[PDB]
Amino acid sequence: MATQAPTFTQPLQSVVVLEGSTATFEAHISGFPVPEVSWFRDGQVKLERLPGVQISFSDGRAKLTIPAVTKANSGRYSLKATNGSGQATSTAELLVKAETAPPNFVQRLQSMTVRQGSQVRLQVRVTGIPTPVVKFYRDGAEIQSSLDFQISQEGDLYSLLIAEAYPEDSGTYSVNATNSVGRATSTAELLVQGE
Repeated sequence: MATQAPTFTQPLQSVVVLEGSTATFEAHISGFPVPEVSWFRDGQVKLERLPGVQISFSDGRAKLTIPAVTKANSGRYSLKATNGSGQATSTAELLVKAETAPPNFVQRLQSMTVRQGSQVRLQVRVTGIPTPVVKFYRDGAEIQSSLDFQISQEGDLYSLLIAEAYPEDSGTYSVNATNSVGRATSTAELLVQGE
């Protein structure tokens, strides 16, 4: 209701972002009348002139997102909010790193002896940048995920859940994790006893 120069309630913060991911910047702006906002890269380059960006603004929340980020997106990013009483600027740097790491089993496949009808969970925890591809095998054959053999991922934790184990399920289970910079394999034996 009373006039007041623009200000950033939440400013931009510099961030390091992994190659290929989506970088996002968000700010909260106040001011009356409602400030007009413009995004810039490297000082003088109007951001809406560069391809592959999404800029939105509503109710004093300004958001810039850059999907599929690459090293060419690194630079200094600025948000300018302006009305008749003044003009405010928030600036942050975006640095895009590769940061590659080959696949690593922080939790290895674990050998197990269970009884028939038991439910058995075969878990690994796998790190890696780019995120590795994780596949489960029994005796060298890839396991197709089904309701009885259910492969799932939660974070870096990958689980094969055998709904009810029978002797026919015994064998050497293995997990392969591969990304663009390395490979890793964990093997284990599963034995399920009969009658």
